[PDB]
Amino acid sequence: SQIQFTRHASDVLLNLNRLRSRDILTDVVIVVSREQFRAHKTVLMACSGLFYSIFTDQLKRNLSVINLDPEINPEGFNILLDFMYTSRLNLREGNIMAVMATAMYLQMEHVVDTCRKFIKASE
Amino acid sequence: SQIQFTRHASDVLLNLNRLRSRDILTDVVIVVSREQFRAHKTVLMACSGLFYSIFTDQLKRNLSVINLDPEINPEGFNILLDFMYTSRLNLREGNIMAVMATAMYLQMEHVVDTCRKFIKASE
Ligand SMILES: O=C(Cn1ccc2c(=O)[nH]c(NCCc3ccccc3)nc21)Nc1ccncc1Cl
Ligand SMILES: O=C(Cn1ccc2c(=O)[nH]c(NCCc3ccccc3)nc21)Nc1ccncc1Cl
Repeated sequence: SQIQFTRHASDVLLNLNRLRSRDILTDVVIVVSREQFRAHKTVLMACSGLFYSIFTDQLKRNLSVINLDPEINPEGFNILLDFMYTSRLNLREGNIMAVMATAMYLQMEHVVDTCRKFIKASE
Repeated sequence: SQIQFTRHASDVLLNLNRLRSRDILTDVVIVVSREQFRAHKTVLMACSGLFYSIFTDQLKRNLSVINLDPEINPEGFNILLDFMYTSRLNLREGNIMAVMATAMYLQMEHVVDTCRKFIKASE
């Protein structure tokens, strides 16, 4: 009865990334050391147990700024934020440990497991 | 270099639909005759030329209520809103003309073309 549009979810995500790139309807700034990253809380909640847990709570739902642990790796966060908006995870030898540790902190279980498989499949 | 997560966009969209179902971070009511439908403007902009054109404009970006033409078919709209959040288009003989006319009004070109192919593939 239904008609499956196989590229619709990917097209939506690309358009959501275009809106982020233009600061259209962005509602939060994530501060990570000296970095600031704007985003849509909806996308953060959709991709991260940590963000889901923060914004589902009525007490913190309307926060416009989130300060992460100053010890959180800014390149690791940037890689994971790009992943959330693209479905593409840039894992490399130079960044794997930073990305895996950041994904554990953001409670991105499927990404952590993928980093594990990565470590296992690499030297 | 990148690692493609083939189900990430679909998982994001499902989670965005869960947020809609719970009225979490919904920011607009679409009024269609005697019906009210809550949604995320980001998702409306991602799926519809009409909503994109309305909310990209700074003048209308912060509108919390949109009244559609009272002549817009509420079942047609409901079908298309469900499609936006699911990638699944419930086309049937009893609704095809209402959905196609509503998709033209919402400027959902790929959905209109799919309705055309539907008409062509049916008696
Ligand atoms: O699933 C996610 C985000 N998301 C992505 C990856 C991932 C993860 O690895 N762990 C968790 N743990 C929190 C799970 C939880 C707790 C309480 C109730 C329901 C779900 N969450 C993760 N978001 C979501 C869930 C349900 N409705 C709406 C949304 Cl936006
Ligand atoms: O593409 C869409 C929505 N969307 C879905 C289907 C569909 C359609 O069939 N026609 C149009 N016409 C408006 C096209 C336009 C006009 C001016 C500038 C760019 C694009 N839009 C459609 N949204 C979008 C585009 C670019 N950045 C961000 C977003 Cl959210």
